[PDB]
Amino acid sequence: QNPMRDLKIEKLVLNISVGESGDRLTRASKVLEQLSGQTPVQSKARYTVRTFGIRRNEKIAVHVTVRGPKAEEILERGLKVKEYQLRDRNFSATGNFGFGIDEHIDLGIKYDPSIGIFGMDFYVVMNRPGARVTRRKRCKGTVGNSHKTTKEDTVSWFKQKYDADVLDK
Amino acid sequence: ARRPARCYRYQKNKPYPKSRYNRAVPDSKIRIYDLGKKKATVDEFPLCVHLVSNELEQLSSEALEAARICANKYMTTVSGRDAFHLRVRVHPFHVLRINKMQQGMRGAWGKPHGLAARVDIGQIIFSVRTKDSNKDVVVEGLRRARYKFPGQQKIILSKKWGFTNLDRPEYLKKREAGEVKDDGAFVKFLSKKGSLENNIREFPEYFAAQA
Amino acid sequence: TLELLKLIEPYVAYGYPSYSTIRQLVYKRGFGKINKQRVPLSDNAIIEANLGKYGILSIDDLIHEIITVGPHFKQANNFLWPFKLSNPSGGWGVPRKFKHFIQGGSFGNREEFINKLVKSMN
Amino acid sequence: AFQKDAKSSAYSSRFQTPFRRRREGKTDYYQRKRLVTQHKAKYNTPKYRLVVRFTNKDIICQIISSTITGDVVLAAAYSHELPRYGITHGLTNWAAAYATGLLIARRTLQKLGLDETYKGVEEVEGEYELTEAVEDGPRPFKVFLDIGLQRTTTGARVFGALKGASDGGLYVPHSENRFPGWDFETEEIDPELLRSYIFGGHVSQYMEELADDDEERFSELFKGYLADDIDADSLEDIYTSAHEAIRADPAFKPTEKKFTKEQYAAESKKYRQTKLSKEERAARVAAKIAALAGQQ
Amino acid sequence: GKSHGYRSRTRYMFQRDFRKHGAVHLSTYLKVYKVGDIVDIKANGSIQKGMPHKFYQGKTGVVYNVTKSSVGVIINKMVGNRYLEKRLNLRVEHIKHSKCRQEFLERVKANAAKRAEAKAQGVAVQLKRQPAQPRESRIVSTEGNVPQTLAPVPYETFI
RNA sequence: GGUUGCGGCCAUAUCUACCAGAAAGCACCGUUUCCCGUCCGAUCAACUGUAGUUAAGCUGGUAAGAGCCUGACCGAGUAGUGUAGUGGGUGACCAUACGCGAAACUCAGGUGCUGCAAUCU
RNA sequence: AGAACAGAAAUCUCCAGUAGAACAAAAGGGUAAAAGCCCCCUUGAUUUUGAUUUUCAGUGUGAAUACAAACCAUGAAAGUG
RNA sequence: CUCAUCAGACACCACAAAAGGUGUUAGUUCAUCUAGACAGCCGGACGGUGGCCAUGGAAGUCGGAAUCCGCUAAGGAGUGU
RNA sequence: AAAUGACCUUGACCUAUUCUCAAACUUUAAAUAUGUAAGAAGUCCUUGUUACUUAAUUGAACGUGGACAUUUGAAUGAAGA
Ligand SMILES: [Mg+2]
Ligand SMILES: [Mg+2]
Ligand SMILES: [Mg+2]
Ligand SMILES: [Mg+2]
Ligand SMILES: [Mg+2]
Ligand SMILES: [Mg+2]
Ligand SMILES: [Mg+2]
Ligand SMILES: [Mg+2]
Ligand SMILES: [Mg+2]
Ligand SMILES: [Mg+2]
Ligand SMILES: [Mg+2]
Ligand SMILES: [Mg+2]
Ligand SMILES: [Mg+2]
Ligand SMILES: [Mg+2]
Ligand SMILES: [Mg+2]
Ligand SMILES: [Mg+2]
Ligand SMILES: [Mg+2]
Ligand SMILES: [Mg+2]
Ligand SMILES: [Mg+2]
Ligand SMILES: [Mg+2]
Ligand SMILES: [Mg+2]
Ligand SMILES: [Mg+2]
Ligand SMILES: [Mg+2]
Ligand SMILES: [Mg+2]
Ligand SMILES: [Mg+2]
Ligand SMILES: [Mg+2]
Ligand SMILES: [Mg+2]
Ligand SMILES: [Mg+2]
Ligand SMILES: [Mg+2]
Ligand SMILES: [Mg+2]
Ligand SMILES: [Mg+2]
Ligand SMILES: [Mg+2]
Ligand SMILES: [Mg+2]
Ligand SMILES: [Mg+2]
Ligand SMILES: [Mg+2]
Ligand SMILES: [Mg+2]
Ligand SMILES: [Mg+2]
Ligand SMILES: [Mg+2]
Ligand SMILES: [Mg+2]
Ligand SMILES: [Mg+2]
Ligand SMILES: [Mg+2]
Ligand SMILES: [Mg+2]
Ligand SMILES: [Mg+2]
Repeated sequence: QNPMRDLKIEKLVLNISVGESGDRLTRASKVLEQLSGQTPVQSKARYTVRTFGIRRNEKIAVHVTVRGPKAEEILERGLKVKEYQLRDRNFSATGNFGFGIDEHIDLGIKYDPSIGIFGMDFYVVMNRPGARVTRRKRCKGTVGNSHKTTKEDTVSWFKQKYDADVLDK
Repeated sequence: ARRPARCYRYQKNKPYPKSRYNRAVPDSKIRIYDLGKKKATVDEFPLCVHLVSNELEQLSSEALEAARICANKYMTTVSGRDAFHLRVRVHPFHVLRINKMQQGMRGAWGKPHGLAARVDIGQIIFSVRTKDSNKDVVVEGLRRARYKFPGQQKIILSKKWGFTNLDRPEYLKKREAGEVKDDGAFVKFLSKKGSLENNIREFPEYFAAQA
Repeated sequence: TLELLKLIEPYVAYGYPSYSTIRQLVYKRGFGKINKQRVPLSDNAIIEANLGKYGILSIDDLIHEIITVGPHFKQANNFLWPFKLSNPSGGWGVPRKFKHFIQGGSFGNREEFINKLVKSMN
Repeated sequence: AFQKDAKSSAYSSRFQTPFRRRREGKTDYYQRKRLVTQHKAKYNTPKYRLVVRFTNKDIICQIISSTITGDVVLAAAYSHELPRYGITHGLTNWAAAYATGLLIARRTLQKLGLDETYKGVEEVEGEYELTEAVEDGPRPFKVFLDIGLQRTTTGARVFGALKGASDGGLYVPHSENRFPGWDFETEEIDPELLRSYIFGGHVSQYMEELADDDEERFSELFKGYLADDIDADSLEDIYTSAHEAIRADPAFKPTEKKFTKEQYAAESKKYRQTKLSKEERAARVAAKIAALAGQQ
Repeated sequence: GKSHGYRSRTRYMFQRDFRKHGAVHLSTYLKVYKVGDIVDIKANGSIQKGMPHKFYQGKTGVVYNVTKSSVGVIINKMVGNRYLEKRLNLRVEHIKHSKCRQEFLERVKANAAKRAEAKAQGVAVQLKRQPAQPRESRIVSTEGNVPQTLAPVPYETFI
């Protein structure tokens, strides 16, 4: 019974996990920035492994959060890459979904061999209206069962839009 | 090297377990506490005979093991491997210390030396369950195990059904009409409390209000 | 005061005195605390002289205020020196004294058997 | 409720519930302690808070003192009282906050008796100032500003209500660096800007910024402002004349009888379900044991 | 060696009244204290400033001073064969108005009440407390109360 | 009686699953010129009260629901304990006498009460 | 439970989460719009002499508490130091 | 109640244990018995029937599954040769 | 052939059960011990002082005048304190 139980997208966050710091990272970041228009945020390493050749607080990734119409736009610009086909995996039982794409030139943006090529994780987190209870300061509350995103409910929303296909099993 | 058990017969100290603090403890000489057909069903063995302590004393893990093997052996060799369930109801969690003899009695707090169980009066030590066709046999087994222990213990026949807290008539009443539900060693019972749907999937045979 | 007697049960023997026991106690061993100097009673003029304010002016006036626990029992009683009894004459009737009366001893509240004992000690 | 998630008996037995008004995300007790508690040698003289809250577009301004049995309202003024004094639309603007501020300022000053004395600042040039105490006579009424869970940004309307109670006469100790037109870097304040915000200048300037580059959202936003033929040039006097109206009569009269309370009690106990009898649910489960275990 | 610090041995003493941890409710900052009030002393483990030394836990004293955040309490501590006067500066969080006199006060107002009501009619005052007197005669009926005769019971085992 | 702002006691108020909610109020909700804050007007700031909705918040109800609170000659005068004896017993330990007296268990009942101000078919 | 390389371990997201973490250090207390984590502004780790608590002889010392009189820091503020 | 070919004989106290006795004493739970039980001499245990597989060869009996009628006071498809 | 494959297997984890424990574990929680109070230095009223404190003769502390006597506020004891 939806009078407004109408499944918007909350945010899309793009993520290059550039597994070390320096030039390659300050390049993946400008990639995120001429795809986002926003200044992206760098992520420091939590701890230190030395298999993956990293050090605590090493600035070894970058991501960016884009919300609303621009994020529908770059979502579609990536479902093109993945041919509007997804998996019955790839979906949180909590309602969101994501995919990944190496070869970040399949998104539009041209090649420019003084930045290289990069892959990207796409994560689309979804929510109905009145997600504000959970995220506001005063009276912070939890949304009723009936009203929050489901996996099944969001694969149905995803198939219904984009005429896309999800998976086996 | 093991000291004679008379040196630790009595509960002179407060419980000294293995712990963060004591923590160099040697291993208990008794490690298996259920013997025989321990997988059997509560219906399989309605008779129950206890070996019960009549003293406030301490029983060495060494003599616990010694008398476990004593009694289980006699019982199988005259009854069969799966004729009885023998449960020892006493775990020896109390660590005995010893002062290892150019010094004197300066600074003379011992190292761990053994383990031992601290048994009250009337505390069950052994519990054995069979069907009444056996009773003489398990009785004689516990009687032979008695001789492995310091201090008077007495064998007594339970009024209860095997290892249940129910006497035989009350247990019959419960299961004949609606309420017992086997489980691997043991059994579950029908509550009148809690979820009514989740109470019905479980124990469907009942609520005929009949056998 | 009952909690007091509980506190001292193993050192005393006590019970419920009859009129006869109280009368013979005051007559034979009844002494007043008068500006101490405990004083044998020996004439009602002494009682009147000190318990007079309270309406007690005889030895039987005294006894009666004791036995019918009086509006002035506190003063009537604090006026009598503690009675100095001899040992029981018959004996104690038990082989050992420092057990409860109930256990064949002597201490605690025997209840009317206080009268046999005190009469044997007075 | 994923099977992997449900809570144990033990979890709940050993769980310590917070204070109701904290479960309800409504009271910052760490703040309440320090607002309410008084100097112990001041013994019964209560600490008065000027609470101001914001419903979704309506402004509350109470003056409360606290009490072991429950906070007691000395004066109350709601911004929806502004019709009375000559404002009609947007009673959540900065100047509606200032208005309500002033309103309760003078409502309480008169409820007390420092009505004639401590008339506050009248010629409101938007200056920074506090209602000073008067030589040889009663000190002003003192209240502290209870902004609740509001997030103290420079230039926000909680401090507008602040500015208006202050300008009305209440002594409400306050700095200036969160008044609109406080300069981020250089530590000074623009009073022409603060007077503007006191009056409307940012809303009026929005109006005549939209009346000639978007008639297509000016259409709907500001609808009432056209439906009553009043544009930007206006407001500053709507508000100045409300100010007059309030300083002239603060007296709070309330709303007309209108189905007095027992009537409401009835027509809402129509919608208030009352609990079931133990015998009721006894039978309501004996029904279910017949109907479900009973082989249909 | 040994350890005798200021809060030594207070492990449970200062513990937090299980499922009552957290911030202190505001009624204990809303209570008022005047010089000469009788107060109890219980430490609140969550307010480390101004707390009483363990010796004064469970102890009752009299207010002698009133300051901004705290009260001064007078306590009589027994050192040797004599009491000395000790003056603790305790925060309001560790103090509690005492009901050790509530009986007394209620019984002085009750006393003056029935004393007025006494000299109203003829004076029959009767207003000192007296200990429990012993019971008085009574008649017990057997109507529908005939006595069930009990005997002791033989040895069972039950186990 | 509902509701809101501020509350006192801080689960009889919490948790889980459903269902109901008139009026008003809260709410979600629309916008980005201005003050203000962000990687993101999501939060935070401001503007509108206009364009929209009871879906959620919130209120209430249902459940041999979990938890929680209360009560009882339920267990139990049990365990423990103050006091006594030239009591029993090789000892371990034990019974008795004058008092105090639990916890678990079991069963029954209950699921917020209430202060100030304003507002409501 | 979910996202290219990515693997048990890299970075991103949501859900649950009474503290099962963290607060230099030993341990025990204590703490959830904090006492923990990120940020902003600072020097109250300052000045003057008294009283008080523990240890106690009611000496000293160490440590601590609550005020008085200053001058300051922070915050819209109550406050807090 | 106890008879000791090392009896025992009074708190603290000047020691004795596990375990055993068909010495004797009292008691507990099962049983049999004047419809004759226990003990001891005496008779009877036959038969429907060698009921069956091992068959070098088992009426009950080296041995292995097995399990009952007729007569009767009773008499095992078999306790021991 | 592999499978993010079905299947057994032993493992650890989850669920409801089960035997047994703690000086340095605990929701609960005694007994014995332990702090304070049981009036005249009491209770109540009327309304002065101040530089502290209040929005405020508001409060706070200390006072003037007035009303209620030994059932004047439990017990027991007191060769007195
Ligand atoms: Mg709707
Ligand atoms: Mg690498
Ligand atoms: Mg001992
Ligand atoms: Mg020892
Ligand atoms: Mg040695
Ligand atoms: Mg030497
Ligand atoms: Mg040493
Ligand atoms: Mg050592
Ligand atoms: Mg125990
Ligand atoms: Mg033995
Ligand atoms: Mg059990
Ligand atoms: Mg003689
Ligand atoms: Mg004679
Ligand atoms: Mg003798
Ligand atoms: Mg004589
Ligand atoms: Mg459970
Ligand atoms: Mg705050
Ligand atoms: Mg030590
Ligand atoms: Mg908490
Ligand atoms: Mg400190
Ligand atoms: Mg509506
Ligand atoms: Mg906002
Ligand atoms: Mg609904
Ligand atoms: Mg709400
Ligand atoms: Mg509810
Ligand atoms: Mg329930
Ligand atoms: Mg005892
Ligand atoms: Mg003894
Ligand atoms: Mg620590
Ligand atoms: Mg320093
Ligand atoms: Mg010392
Ligand atoms: Mg000295
Ligand atoms: Mg010296
Ligand atoms: Mg010093
Ligand atoms: Mg011999
Ligand atoms: Mg003895
Ligand atoms: Mg023997
Ligand atoms: Mg034959
Ligand atoms: Mg303990
Ligand atoms: Mg005492
Ligand atoms: Mg007295
Ligand atoms: Mg006297
Ligand atoms: Mg004298």
